[PDB]
Amino acid sequence: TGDLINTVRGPIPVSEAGFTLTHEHICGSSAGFLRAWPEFFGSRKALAEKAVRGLRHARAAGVQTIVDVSTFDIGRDVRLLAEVSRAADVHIVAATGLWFDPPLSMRMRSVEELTQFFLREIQHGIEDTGIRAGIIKVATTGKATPFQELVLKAAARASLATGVPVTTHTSASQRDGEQQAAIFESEGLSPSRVCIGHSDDTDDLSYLTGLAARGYLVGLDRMPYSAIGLEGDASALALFGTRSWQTRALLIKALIDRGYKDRILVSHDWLFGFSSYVTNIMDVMDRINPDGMAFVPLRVIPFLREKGVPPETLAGVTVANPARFLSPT
Ligand SMILES: CCOP(=O)(O)OCC
Ligand SMILES: [Co+2]
Ligand SMILES: [Fe+2]
Repeated sequence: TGDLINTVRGPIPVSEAGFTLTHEHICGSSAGFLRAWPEFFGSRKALAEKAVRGLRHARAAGVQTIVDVSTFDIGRDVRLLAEVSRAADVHIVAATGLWFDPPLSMRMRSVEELTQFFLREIQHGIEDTGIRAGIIKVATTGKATPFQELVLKAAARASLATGVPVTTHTSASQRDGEQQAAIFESEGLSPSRVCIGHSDDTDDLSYLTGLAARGYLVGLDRMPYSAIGLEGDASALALFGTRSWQTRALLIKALIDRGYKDRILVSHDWLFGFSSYVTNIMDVMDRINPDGMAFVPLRVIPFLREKGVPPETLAGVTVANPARFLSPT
């Protein structure tokens, strides 16, 4: 009791986050896009109503908090998050940092200047809203570009100044987490402040337990992603992959059986609109997983319990681990 985390409706006690999905999106977009072209999504209103329905579904399934890891360059719209959060009655933590689509006004910046940007969003507020970020989001897709190295150092420095954790996009098959960890540690950032994300996109347990052993959180955060049955759709296939959700969920069990229950975070990487990909991708997605952000509580948790993972363990994963991660430290 007494430890606080920032949400888009203001500060909440850590102990009130409850069942928390630590890597999700309301809308996967680009900076300025929802302002310039809202009809792409039907309308902003159609978008918000879809999002509220989704989050109410997740809520009815026991989800109390999502961490929306949309950065600036994912076109994060913190006013939109606040509105859907209020209407659905689900807590949303917003993000600072940069994903892998930074425009030139960011790409030209120094590590110092990025640190000041990330600190602004955490300590002052995003835009003119006063809504403060409660997590820093970074990305690589393979070996870090030169600019990506600065982003990761700036994320570490902002995290050390504020205690707010860092979470990452990886290309899991290329084992990005190992270079991310090296860079974070060169800045003196504690591995317990760091989640290495999209780690369920691989079945390489040597890679995963190696990170877990060093104290990193391992984000198994793309649960409902499977393109099985969708072989004739090259865009669906490249994005969702050819492994089933049961295969992804088996990784959670594998890490628990190897003693790493406290190093796991689970999520969907779901969204309610998606302009940064092919047109109509959202129809394909909703067909594959009509449960949205309830898929984890409805399908994954009972699959684990039936594999014999104890209720306490499953609570520790979905409640205690996010609370410990999000708590400024
Ligand atoms: C907004 C899209 O972000 P991502 O987590 O990189 O991938 C979503 C499939
Ligand atoms: Co990602
Ligand atoms: Fe994501």
